[PDB]
Amino acid sequence: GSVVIVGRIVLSGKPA
Amino acid sequence: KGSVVIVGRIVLSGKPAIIPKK
Amino acid sequence: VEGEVQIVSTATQTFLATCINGVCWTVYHGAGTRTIASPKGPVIQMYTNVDQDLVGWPAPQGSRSLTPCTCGSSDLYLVTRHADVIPVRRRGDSRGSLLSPRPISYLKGSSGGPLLCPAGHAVGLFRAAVCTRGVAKAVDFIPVENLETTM
Amino acid sequence: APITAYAQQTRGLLGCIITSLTGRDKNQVEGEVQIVSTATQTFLATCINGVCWTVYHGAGTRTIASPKGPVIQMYTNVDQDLVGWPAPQGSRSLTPCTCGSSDLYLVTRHADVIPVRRRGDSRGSLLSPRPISYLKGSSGGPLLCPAGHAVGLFRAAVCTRGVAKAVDFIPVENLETTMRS
Ligand SMILES: *[C@@](=O)([C]([C][C][C])[N]C(=O)[C]1[C]C2=[C][C]=[C]C(=[C]2)[C][C][C][C][C][C][C]C(=O)[N][C]([C]2[C][C][C][C][C]2)C(=O)[N]1)C(=O)[N][C]C(=O)[N][C](C([O])=O)C1=[C][C]=[C][C]=[C]1
Ligand SMILES: [Zn+2]
Ligand SMILES: [Zn+2]
Repeated sequence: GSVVIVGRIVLSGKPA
Repeated sequence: KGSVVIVGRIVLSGKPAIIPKK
Repeated sequence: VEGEVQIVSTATQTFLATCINGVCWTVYHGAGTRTIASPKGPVIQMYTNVDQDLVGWPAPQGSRSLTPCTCGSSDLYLVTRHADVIPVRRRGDSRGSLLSPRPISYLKGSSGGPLLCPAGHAVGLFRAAVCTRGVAKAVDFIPVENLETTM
Repeated sequence: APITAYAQQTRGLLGCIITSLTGRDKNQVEGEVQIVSTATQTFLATCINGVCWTVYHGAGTRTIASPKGPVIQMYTNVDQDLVGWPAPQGSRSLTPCTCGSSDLYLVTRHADVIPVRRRGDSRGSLLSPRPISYLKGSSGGPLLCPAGHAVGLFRAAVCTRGVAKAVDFIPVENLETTMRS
């Protein structure tokens, strides 16, 4: 199987 | 002369955030 | 908006991956030798340092790479899968103490996440929580130097 | 928490020019550091304790465009190489450092924070030397201590062969004396 990306985190808290 | 103009910003107060999705 | 940290999942578990220097690194105990999913099909690991519990794939879409630390600070910060920040005092080459211990559940699913210095730069990747009666009081981590050596 | 930063462009070339002349800016302000421009050069400005400070070699004696028309400088100190206007409405101010740390972090116009080792009241050294081109446009940016407090404002790069190895800054103390002037 594959590792799938389910979400993301932006360390700067940058919007949009 | 002409005025100094704000053309952008840099924000230091942001904390890690889970980027919202759809 | 691009993210440096990806929240990943396999059929078994969920953990984190951190992009550093163009590579998406994570823990071997989570990814194993699994390939990563993309809109064009599975992409294979560029590195698989089983010895260091380290694997890396080419950085995916919607990500941006983190910069390795160069200030040699011991005041580290752990980012969890919930975006929580946890101050950790570096005790050694790959060990650090949480300034405030939390239940292992608070650090649950964050392996692969990054350990940052006062400047937000990558110090290491969170490898494993060091528990004592279900309370995480310290953490094991893979120094950025190892990632840099593996590549 | 660790120091993190992000950049956002709020205006373009033509809108910048029109705004420079008009002196009227209706855009909303956010952040503690503003990316700033004149028709000649672009630099940074930092809000500390309610005042938007910047580098005199960039702002000169100019007014700053605001929703109420141009605003006259509150402080001008050619020697200290400083200018200050009331901090724009919407901005967030940084607070001066109260721990005299020698480990500083420079925030560039690209929203990067680089470690800097204090080697004097107005000098510090780059742990990771970068080419001055990368520092271009950052004069007026903040030099933060580990607690995210203003220690100084970037002023000039100390480089050789095109590589910046150190930086000269305006320590926060100069701000208090300049205001007193
Ligand atoms: C800042 O205004 C710049 C950025 C530095 C790389 N700083 C300067 O231009 C300063 C001005 C200055 C004048 C007198 C005295 C001092 C500073 C400081 C006292 C001690 C000086 C010790 C070092 C000697 C020195 O003067 N160094 C120069 C340095 C020398 C190598 C080349 C670069 C300059 C110095 O730092 N002088 C800023 O970032 N804004 C200017 C700018 O480039 N703006 C824009 C534009 O539109 O022109 C820009 C933006 C993005 C890319 C390119 C250009
Ligand atoms: Zn660092
Ligand atoms: Zn301080």
